[PDB]
Amino acid sequence: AEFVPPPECPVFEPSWEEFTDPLSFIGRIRPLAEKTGICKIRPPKDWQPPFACEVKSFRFTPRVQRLNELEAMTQAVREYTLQSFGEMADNFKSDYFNMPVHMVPTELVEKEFWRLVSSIEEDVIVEYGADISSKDFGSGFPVKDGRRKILPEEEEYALSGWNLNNMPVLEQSVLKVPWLYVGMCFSSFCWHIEDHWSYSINYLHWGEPKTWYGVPSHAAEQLEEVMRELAPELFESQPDLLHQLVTIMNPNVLMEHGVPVYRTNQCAGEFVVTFPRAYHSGFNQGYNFAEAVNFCT
Ligand SMILES: O=C(O)c1ccnc2cc([C@@H](OCCN3CCCCC3)c3ccccc3Cl)[nH]c12
Ligand SMILES: [Mn+2]
Repeated sequence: AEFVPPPECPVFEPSWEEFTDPLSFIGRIRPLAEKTGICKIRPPKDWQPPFACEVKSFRFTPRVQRLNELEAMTQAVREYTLQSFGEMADNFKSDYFNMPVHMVPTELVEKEFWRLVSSIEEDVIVEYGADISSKDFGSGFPVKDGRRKILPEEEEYALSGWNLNNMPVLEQSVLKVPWLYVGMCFSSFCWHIEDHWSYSINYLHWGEPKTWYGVPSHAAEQLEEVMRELAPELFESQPDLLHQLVTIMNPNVLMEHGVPVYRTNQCAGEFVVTFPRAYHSGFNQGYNFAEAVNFCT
């Protein structure tokens, strides 16, 4: 009955020498990490960027997420500040589990998330501050843009190769900016790959962990076949870009069908890299703040 956690994806803890450049580092770990689809990177302990969003004016209208909307086939929106969203998020989680938010084990949130996704008896609705452009209120990383103050001790982070604003994003051919995610408990993203099969890199600036699931690219077609077998018939014929709006699937279902799935809890201050055509999905353990961008090698 209970969710069975997938095996853990690789975690790398590069020394300062190895931490010199994301592209060089990712190229070096690729023989392992491309076989798990996702990996986690823990920066050296002394690498701690300051949070550089304009928190005063940070306002947003999160999207509403009904966990069991797909099983349902078988109000709208409030404006928040970062602060008021956090107060709502913590209240929701502590009320839901009847304990302080930081005392809820990550395995319990995970088990309850997947129970709720398939539950026809309990309708749980959460909110996700998803796809907030970093051009709106700024990146979470400091940038030498002249649109905000950079202290001297923050300049190294504005120039760091691991600053997501400094990733190479142009694709080579003869023929843009990071996105922000303000999470609460159970807010989620369903299974998808990136446009152009790009890499993506994801940084959790602060807050409670983000739980990830990843599938290596050599199993992409197997996952797509399981999806096509088990997706609602009304959605079976949809183009992939539209189907990926609603590709919610319990990782154990994929695993029972022979699809390799790995998991990780991304904690604050840690990066998650997804490799080309590595399907991934996840959910937030609680109030947090993430930044993500696609890049090409
Ligand atoms: O939330 C996270 O931390 C997270 C981590 C890794 N990848 C993703 C992908 C999403 C979202 O993409 C929405 C679609 N936009 C994508 C970027 C801008 C263009 C259109 C998404 C996809 C499915 C269902 C819900 C959500 Cl929010 N969130 C992710
Ligand atoms: Mn993604």
